Amino acid sequence: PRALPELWAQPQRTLEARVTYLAADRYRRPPQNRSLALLSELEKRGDLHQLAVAYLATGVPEPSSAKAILEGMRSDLRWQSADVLCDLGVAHYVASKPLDAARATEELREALRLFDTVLAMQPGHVQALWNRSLVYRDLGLPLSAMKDLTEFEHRETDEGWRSEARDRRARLSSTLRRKERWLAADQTGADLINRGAQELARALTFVDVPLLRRDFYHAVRARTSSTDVLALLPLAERLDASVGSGTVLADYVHQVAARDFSRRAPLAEQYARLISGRIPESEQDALLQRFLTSDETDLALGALAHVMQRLPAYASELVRRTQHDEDPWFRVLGLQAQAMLERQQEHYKEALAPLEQALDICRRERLVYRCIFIENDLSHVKSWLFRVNAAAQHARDGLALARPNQWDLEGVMLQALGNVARQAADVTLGRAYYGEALLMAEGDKWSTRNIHQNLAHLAIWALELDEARASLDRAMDTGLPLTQHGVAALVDVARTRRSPRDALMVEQALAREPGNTPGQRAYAKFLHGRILVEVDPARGRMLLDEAIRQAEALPLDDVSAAHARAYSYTSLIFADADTGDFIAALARFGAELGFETPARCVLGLTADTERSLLVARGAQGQLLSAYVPLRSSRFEAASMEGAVPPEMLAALQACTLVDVLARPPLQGRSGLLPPGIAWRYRTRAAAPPPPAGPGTHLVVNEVRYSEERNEVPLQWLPRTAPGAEARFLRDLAATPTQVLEAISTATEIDLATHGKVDPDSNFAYLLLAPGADGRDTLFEDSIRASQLTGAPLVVLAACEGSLPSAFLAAGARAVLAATHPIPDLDSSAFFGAVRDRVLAGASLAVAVRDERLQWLSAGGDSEWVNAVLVFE
Repeated sequence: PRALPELWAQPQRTLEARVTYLAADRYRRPPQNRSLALLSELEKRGDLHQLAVAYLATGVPEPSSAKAILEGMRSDLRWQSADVLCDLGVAHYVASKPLDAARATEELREALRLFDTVLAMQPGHVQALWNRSLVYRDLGLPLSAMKDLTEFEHRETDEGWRSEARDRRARLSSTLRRKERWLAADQTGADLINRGAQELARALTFVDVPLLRRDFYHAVRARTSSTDVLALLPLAERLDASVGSGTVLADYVHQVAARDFSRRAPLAEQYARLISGRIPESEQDALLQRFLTSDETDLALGALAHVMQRLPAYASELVRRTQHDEDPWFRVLGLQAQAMLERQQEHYKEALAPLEQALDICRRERLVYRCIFIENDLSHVKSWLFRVNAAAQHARDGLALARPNQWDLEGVMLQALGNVARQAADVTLGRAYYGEALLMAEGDKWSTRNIHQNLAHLAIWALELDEARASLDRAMDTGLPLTQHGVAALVDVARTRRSPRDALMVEQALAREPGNTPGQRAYAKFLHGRILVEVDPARGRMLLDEAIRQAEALPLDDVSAAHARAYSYTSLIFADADTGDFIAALARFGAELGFETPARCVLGLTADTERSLLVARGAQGQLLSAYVPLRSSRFEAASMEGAVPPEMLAALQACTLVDVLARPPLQGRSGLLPPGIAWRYRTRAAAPPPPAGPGTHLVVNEVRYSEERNEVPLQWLPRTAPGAEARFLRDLAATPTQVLEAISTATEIDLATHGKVDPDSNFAYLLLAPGADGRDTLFEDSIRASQLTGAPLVVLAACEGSLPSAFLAAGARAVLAATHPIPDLDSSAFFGAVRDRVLAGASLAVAVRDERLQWLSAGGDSEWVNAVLVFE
């Protein structure tokens, strides 16, 4: 496999990146055809590495062909795995360039993941360092790119490559100029506060910096004389002119420049010392009460905004005192305080309205410092509500607002983007954003601890518990105690990598954050029990039991209480499995759902972080268990083949039907058991009683969707019950309102529509025909709220935040859903044969198993019929 002189003879390197092929990796000056015969020569001669590298690094790049060749090469041993993965990352990076930002982000993420893998299995890969610096630069993370280029010049030996890396790093180092300008602006604002109009000449050169408005607010309140407030007027006018036409900061100056300073002077200096931090925490409350009992309301607003971070009881006073403020700055501040007060009680959905109101106010009034905080809060709220798309959009908008001048706020917005990525389980981009924010937040200790806690959480998701341990140690090394986020990370990590200070640190962290709501108190009880249960079984078991009891006393809409109960049951199940008590494991499996576990023919599944449990009972009642205390990868691929050991499969092949109690997130997955075994997903103690009288079989088929939906209508030939009615909703009659009306009476429901999850809200819906309002969806919340009096057997074809769970909660006696695209109207035949079988007298699970066997034995599609799941 020789090299081709003609392919690499050009004096100019075609691409910025570096390929691993030796002849194509030699110093050629940076950028400003191939023959179908001589590429076929490389293909036939066995030199596929040069074939891919030629597809990438000469002529017009064609990253798709090189990508295909490199995926083919990944399963070969004649090539270094590091080189192949680096070239695949280069192909993804090259493919990223022509696309738009939304689509280029995915390719950049794939390239970054490949380069991270290469540098993890080869720390000194010079090509990977170069290409990862390029990828970081393309993601708007210049500091990470400079770090990579520094490591490159450490690791590179070629002179030309080192020189070009030095030039690229020098070009990238212009971000430090923005950092130093922000530092100068911050110091000028502090001097403006501390001296007034003496720093007026310098302050007027920082008007475009967003922080100058708040520093002007602080400066006006700290002046002990009327002459000083008059002297600050030019800055007020020039700040007003930079944001809009109307003057507000100059009216505030005239307002404070008339008050009797015989009473304001003792308080202006007190406010200045409070802002500067000279007031001790004990002394702060008396000064605050003195502020609130005076006629000087601006000092009260400033002090309340300064104090409410530690004492959220003053946020209510701040909200009251700026409901109708003539300054939009303080109106947005009050709306932000309202949103934070809503959040502290876990009313995140109710925290959205003041946030959007403040967003509109600050967007119209062109005040950027408050806009950045409002966008950060909106991103956090929507990420908590699992609206990752809108949260990411808000984070991007805030980052764009804060990028030119606000160095600290743009690091905050990078943290917001990392949080959005962490919610979406995006480890690579979350790590990239958080590392960039960590590089930007050097010296800061508060942001460092939060960044490291989030990095530990990201490592926990990726099952890199050593890196999570390291990042938790880094977070605690800042001298600040962890928060409940850090405590959750620690209780996930301290199980296998316990540290002598882990329990004591958890006690301190939960002492100061016990929880505002009863659900948060239950969650803190859970966390304490979870860390404690590993060391002291009796006390930790008691704490987990009482956390379960506390969570059971609150409504099911309490998110923290539900999390506390579910996680306490998970911890107790795995603590019973850890000591070898697998009877208690199944007992808890049953007890979580409210019914005693079946004595035979039952399977239970759990998987928390690095531990997996599959305990089952056979036909004779014998118990089998599959405990994996130390996992290496989370359950994925949406199909669980190989989870059940062959011994357990042999035990469960003697059962008439198997009740599978799959705890989340393992519920609703296909391929758990072979097609020869009849089984069901049991989620309730018993099914709703059958109705009396001939029912109305409802068929929703041939739905005419909207033009932009682009979905194929589905036909259905039903099998009505003896003496029943076939209530049909075809074409435009299959509206969400009519469907909701019909499903609440029908005893047999065949839904020949598509069940899709909302990409934004992550809520499953039923795609239906557009109604009068124009909506064409039936979200699962409307189904859960509805009641099904007929106890129907819902057949849910083409399903894909679970519709079967919603229908079961509504009142359906059983839901069988096909989690795969319909195989050309044979779905009707399959499900009708199943319905006839259950009408004969067989149970639902055994009937669907018999039909599965008769379907695979008749040459039918296997990928579809194996995805039909039975819920009861």
